[PDB]
Amino acid sequence: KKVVLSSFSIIGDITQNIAKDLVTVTTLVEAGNDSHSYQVTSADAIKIQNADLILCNGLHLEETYMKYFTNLKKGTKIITVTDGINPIGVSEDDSEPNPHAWMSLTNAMIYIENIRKALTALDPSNAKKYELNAREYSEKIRNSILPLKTRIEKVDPEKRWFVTSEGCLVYLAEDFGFKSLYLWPINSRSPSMMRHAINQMRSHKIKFIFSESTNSDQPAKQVAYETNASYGGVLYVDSLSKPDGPAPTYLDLLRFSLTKIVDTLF
Repeated sequence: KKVVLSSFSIIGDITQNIAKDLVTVTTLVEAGNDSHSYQVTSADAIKIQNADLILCNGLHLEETYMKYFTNLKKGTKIITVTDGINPIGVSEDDSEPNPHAWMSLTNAMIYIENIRKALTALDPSNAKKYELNAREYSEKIRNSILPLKTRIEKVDPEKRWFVTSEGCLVYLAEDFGFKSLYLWPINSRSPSMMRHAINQMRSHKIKFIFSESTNSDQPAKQVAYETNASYGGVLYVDSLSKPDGPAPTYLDLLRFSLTKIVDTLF
């Protein structure tokens, strides 16, 4: 049985849905851990050796631990599952890519398709199954998320702002035609951006700001006060929740966070 290692929780869940136990899917950065300076353990090095295929996000999400993906099993490739996705930079201009591409309905289809392509190249005798599984999963995602999008699109163009703590929704904003405001581009803080956000909020009379599940709510709350906006609560973007939590799968993560956003905009 072939082994496929996913760099983190969201990618392993996607892969599990496409492969459905035709391969053994593993995860390096498990739910509740962040990729920025994640400590690759000894046990993780075994996962790395056992991999026949390794699936990364790219967009520099894995930058601090890519160096552990060496001395690999002969023939094991590293696939970046965000191929074909036009990156969004972390600056205002030439800058580092924002990694949060999976927070998008369109992109979910690209992750899935890239992962299907690679599983099929790895294990061609099961091609017909990956193809079926991938279509079903895509439909499944679309069915759960399109109604949320449809409702989001009923907002008038002046009132469409995704304000967060981390710049986690820049791709959703582009996918759905919103603009995104936030405090810092990636978890790991500056006063100028806080100042900028407060100004933009006031000018566009923005009513809500969110924090997220792997960061502090203190800044969002403080900015809510300073703008006379409301704190919108916690979104799930950077990691799947633990199994009792509200976002234990990729589909559930998309659904929970877009649901929370849409219920806040209405």
